[PDB]
Amino acid sequence: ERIVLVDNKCKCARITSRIIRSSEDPNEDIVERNIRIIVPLNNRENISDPTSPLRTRFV
Amino acid sequence: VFAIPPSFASIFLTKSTKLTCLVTDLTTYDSVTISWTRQNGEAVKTHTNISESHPNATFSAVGEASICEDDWNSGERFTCTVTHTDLPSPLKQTISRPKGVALHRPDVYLLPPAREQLNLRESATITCLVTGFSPADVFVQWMQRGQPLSPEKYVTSAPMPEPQAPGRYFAHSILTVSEEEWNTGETYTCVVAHEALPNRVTERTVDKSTGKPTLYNVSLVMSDTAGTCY
Amino acid sequence: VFAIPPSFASIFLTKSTKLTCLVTDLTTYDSVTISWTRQNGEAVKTHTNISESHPNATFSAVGEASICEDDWNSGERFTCTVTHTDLPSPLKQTISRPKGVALHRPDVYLLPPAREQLNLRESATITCLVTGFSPADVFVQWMQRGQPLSPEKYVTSAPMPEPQAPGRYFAHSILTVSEEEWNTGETYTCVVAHEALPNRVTERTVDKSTGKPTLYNVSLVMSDTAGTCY
Amino acid sequence: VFAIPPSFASIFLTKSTKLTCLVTDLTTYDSVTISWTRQNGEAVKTHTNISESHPNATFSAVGEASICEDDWNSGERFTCTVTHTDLPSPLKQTISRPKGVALHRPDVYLLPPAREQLNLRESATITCLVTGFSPADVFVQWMQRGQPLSPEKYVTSAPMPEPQAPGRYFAHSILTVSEEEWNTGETYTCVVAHEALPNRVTERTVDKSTGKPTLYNVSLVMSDTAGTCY
Amino acid sequence: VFAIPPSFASIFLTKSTKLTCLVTDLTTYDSVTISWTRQNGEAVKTHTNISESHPNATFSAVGEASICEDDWNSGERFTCTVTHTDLPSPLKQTISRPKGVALHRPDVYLLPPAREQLNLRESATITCLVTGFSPADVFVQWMQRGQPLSPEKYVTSAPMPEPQAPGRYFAHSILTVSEEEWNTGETYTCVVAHEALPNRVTERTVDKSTGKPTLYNVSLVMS
Ligand SMILES: *[C@@H]1O[C@H](CO)[C@@H](O[C@@H]2O[C@H](CO)[C@@H](O)[C@H](O)[C@H]2NC(C)=O)[C@H](O)[C@H]1NC(C)=O
Ligand SMILES: *[C@@H]1O[C@H](CO)[C@@H](O)[C@H](O)[C@H]1NC(C)=O
Ligand SMILES: *[C@@H]1O[C@H](CO)[C@@H](O)[C@H](O)[C@H]1NC(C)=O
Ligand SMILES: *[C@@H]1O[C@H](CO)[C@@H](O)[C@H](O)[C@H]1NC(C)=O
Ligand SMILES: *[C@@H]1O[C@H](CO)[C@@H](O)[C@H](O)[C@H]1NC(C)=O
Repeated sequence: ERIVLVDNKCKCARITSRIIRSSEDPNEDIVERNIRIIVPLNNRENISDPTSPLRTRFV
Repeated sequence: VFAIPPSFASIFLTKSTKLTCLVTDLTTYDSVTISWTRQNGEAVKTHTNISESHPNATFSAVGEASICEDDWNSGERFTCTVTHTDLPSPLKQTISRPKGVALHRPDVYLLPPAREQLNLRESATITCLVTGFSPADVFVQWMQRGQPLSPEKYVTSAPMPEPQAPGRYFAHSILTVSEEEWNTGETYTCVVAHEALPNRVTERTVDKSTGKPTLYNVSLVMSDTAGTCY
Repeated sequence: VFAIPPSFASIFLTKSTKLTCLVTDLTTYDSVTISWTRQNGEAVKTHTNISESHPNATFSAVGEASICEDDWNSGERFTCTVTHTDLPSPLKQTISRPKGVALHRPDVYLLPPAREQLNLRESATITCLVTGFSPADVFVQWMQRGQPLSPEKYVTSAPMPEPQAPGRYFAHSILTVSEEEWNTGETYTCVVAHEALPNRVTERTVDKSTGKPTLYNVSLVMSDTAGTCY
Repeated sequence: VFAIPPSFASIFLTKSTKLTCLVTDLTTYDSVTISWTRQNGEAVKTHTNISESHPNATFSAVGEASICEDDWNSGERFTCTVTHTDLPSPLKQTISRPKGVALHRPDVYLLPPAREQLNLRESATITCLVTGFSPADVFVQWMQRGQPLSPEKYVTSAPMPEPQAPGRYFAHSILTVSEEEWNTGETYTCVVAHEALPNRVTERTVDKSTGKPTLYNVSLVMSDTAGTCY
Repeated sequence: VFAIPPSFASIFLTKSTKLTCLVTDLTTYDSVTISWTRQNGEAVKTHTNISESHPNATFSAVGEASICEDDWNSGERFTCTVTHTDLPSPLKQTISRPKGVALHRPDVYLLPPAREQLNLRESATITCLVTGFSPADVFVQWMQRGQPLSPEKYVTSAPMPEPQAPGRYFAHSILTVSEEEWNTGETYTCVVAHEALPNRVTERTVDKSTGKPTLYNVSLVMS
């Protein structure tokens, strides 16, 4: 039931949202936001230029 | 007396430019003149397209003239002459397109129903905040799962000027849905049509799963050998 | 003489039920004997500061009878007694609080501004959603920190019929504020004046942080040993 | 006389402004001429259900007399000239609103119950710390989701002088409620009735989820060869 | 006459079971004919602290008697027993502490100042919420870092009846401090003195630190 909110394969961020059916009353069901971000430790700042310096800041 | 113009709601939803003035039943008259006369003077013919059905209902009719040319979009001094022998003063009304109004695109915000409102478990009011549009006329329709919702489900306000903005307007659209629909996560889409929009229609959608989250769980997997995403 | 009755918003801003028999539909003429008389058979001190002559098919003498809240809601059929040359009889229009209206309290919900509005960083629109109230007499005013904002800063729509409910009404009132003011965190109270409220005033409040904690569950996974698979 | 002017609890709770002309320790004899007057000498509505012939042989008469809000707010000093056989001199009551009092707004803070009392699992005492009102007349009322609670559930301290401000006063109002209600979370609003408030009601509410802040739990998974995939 | 009683607020502040006499609303001549006594007549001490004549034609013959708690809690009846020139007949008091009342310990809770007041930045009010004490005596004095604050700064309400408990009482005492003083982290310890306490003093501490919950819940995972 993980609906795919984004599936960005260029920054590797995947965001998925679900309503966790936690309790009997229909209000406190938590809207859960699953940000899954893969940080390439060795990819350069410009991926298409392999001589570019190492990407350190990942915003 | 009234002469309702074709707004951008009548222009876009129906794709038919209908000049309409409503003659309320002040007094019963046989030859009711709802002749839609141009500034040029030719009259596109209309007569009793639908009865008014007012509480008095004494020979009252609505005349809708389909001046559908570019002459309305360019602009002309269109006049329907409500001239009657009974109450012998002619109670006519003139309407023209408003000229040279600056065009700013609406910033459309979809507000989910309040946490206070869902605790009542009775109804949920979704608010479509169409604001920032400087041409006055706007068309707002709600859709759920790609099907147009009934116009009795939602009620949209008349555009009123935004307070801090000089001439930009704002409008609401309150969709009153039951709480069991919104808590199950049903997408309610706000389709809004305006002249200043680039594609002429903006669709904001809201539902419980997007909403505002109450538990972000983030996992910044810092892997050395990521390279390409998988 | 069309006497405009004192609306609840008018008697709430002034705290004095000043009912006005403004001389409408009667042109400028002599023989001014305007008096507001109570239905018991007496009259009070009436019409302080009547205006001058404006013969635009009307006049400008105003009723300014400072009767009380316990006087207006008592059901006393107040009649103004304007006489003029066109009609030498007191035009005793019956003005009183109607008892046929149902009395259902507003359910006032105060939706915070959308996250896009703060993301655009020029304006935030806090919308007060006064819904589910049966008499169409609501006065909405906003206070920042207990003192009222100016009426130019907020705009309140007219009470419109709630479509699913039979005779209940709804009304929405936005207040457009700067994004930097909302990010500091202020109370931004919406005060709703209505007859059917238990104390005639309800007040709702949204700060910058008005929801749940939204607890974060961040996980810096800083190895390839626990790196994910596809 | 045992009479009192209307303090700001019975004028506000009953919505109607009532005086008193109660007397005590007089002789149950002829000429019971209480003589309800105004400053202008006009007679207000007479006494209903006089408490005469007490079991302790004292004369009394409950001054049930309905008057407006404005005449008690204004400069009218309502004289109640009580004249009897044993006292032919009138026992005049110059009961009115005192003037010269500086109107200072209450700064109401709703203090949630302490963590130790919530850990006792028995009761929760929630405090309406009403402070800074210079006319020492507050009527605090506690409402749960718009429904006012019973006055047996909440008790309020009398208005006591403020420690570091001479003209201001303060008051409390604990609402002792069960802790199983507080863990669920209800609004528990406390309205305060004071003259200096712009709308005469300030409503402050607190439930369990107000002071709960954004509770991050970080999980630095820096080395874990368990084969898991995030 | 009004025989003023030794209350626990009056005893604990002066560390002496001091009882005064109050014979006011009388002719304001300066003649002293009062000796403080017991019912047996053995509590004989000075009739001092007679103030000046009140402007509304009344006298202020007060006097002061001090004895220990043992006799005051032993149930002995005490009498001022006035015999004055303007009194046609002598009066009697027979004053003692009402025994048989149940003793329930105060459960004092230090409610910190609300976030609405701290955002105002003008002042901060800390309330020592004393609840559940069945004898209607309390002595809520405030001390920070061991030194007692001035009685002008803190104000304690009278012990009101509890809304839901039948015979218990509650009291409410606030301490007005500046907002910058609360951010420094001063202790503001509330001291309550009531007889039902097992030790007769309870001190609770309220800081900026005790209100803040665990914001961060870092979970270091290895192997
Ligand atoms: C990233 O690297 C690529 C490859 O070096 C850059 O693309 C070249 O850029 C130069 C200068 O702008 C052009 O003359 C070439 O024609 C480009 N080649 C291709 C195949 O695109 C690119 O500009 C770099 N981007 C950044 C932001 O540095
Ligand atoms: C968020 O929590 C769920 C458990 O409901 C878990 O399966 C998921 O992996 C978490 N999200 C991320 C990005 O790790
Ligand atoms: C987030 O919390 C869920 C439970 O709500 C848990 O299953 C998951 O492992 C957490 N995510 C982490 C630790 O990354
Ligand atoms: C973080 O918090 C959630 C719920 O608050 C919990 O389920 C999860 O196990 C926590 N993370 C870790 C690593 O324990
Ligand atoms: C973090 O807090 C949650 C509850 O808020 C708790 O269940 C969890 O055990 C905590 N994390 C750790 C590592 O103890």
